[PDB]
Amino acid sequence: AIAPVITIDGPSGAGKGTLCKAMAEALQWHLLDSGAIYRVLALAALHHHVDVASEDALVPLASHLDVRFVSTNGNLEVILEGEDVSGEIRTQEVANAASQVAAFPRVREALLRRQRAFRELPGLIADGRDMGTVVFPDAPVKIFLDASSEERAHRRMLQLQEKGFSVNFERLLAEIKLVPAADALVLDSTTLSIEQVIEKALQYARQKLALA
Repeated sequence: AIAPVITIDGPSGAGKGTLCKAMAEALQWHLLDSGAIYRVLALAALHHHVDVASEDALVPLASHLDVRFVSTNGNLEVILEGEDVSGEIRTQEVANAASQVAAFPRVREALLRRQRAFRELPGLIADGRDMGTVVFPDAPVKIFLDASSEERAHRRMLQLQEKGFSVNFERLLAEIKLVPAADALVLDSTTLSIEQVIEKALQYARQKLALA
């Protein structure tokens, strides 16, 4: 501890990514995207020819993972060993290798330690599913972002469109149809606009970490 950490947990498509980036840029703090972490490990393995099925080989790789996340104008750059790999990480191939890598207990443990090492001054914004419950249970500010099925389905639709696939909203609404920390601030992405969620998250963080 010592360096402040703001955790953002919630289901897929709730807007965590957007909130996380906006907060990291507003406060100019470090950023950690746990969801992308496994894909980056998987890509490093493929790049270095580390056997995706060998737990023993994957652990050292995970423990020394050279990754950093940078957000500019809401655009996320994933720098693995000096090069931006944001595009590579979005492929199904990497997504599949990420599932293989994530299956091993010792690999998940090593990645747990590696994620905790992102906590440095002036601060860290971290988003995922268990950031405030498992990774940083002592985080001074914890936020749980919830959203309606429609909001989540719409966000998913736009995310796929980007990869080139345009899919029926009704189909996705069906496709989509995680415990908040006891000390988390609960924010609903559907009662408030995303701009309002960011405002309210920043105000809460300020009352807890600064102001006066």
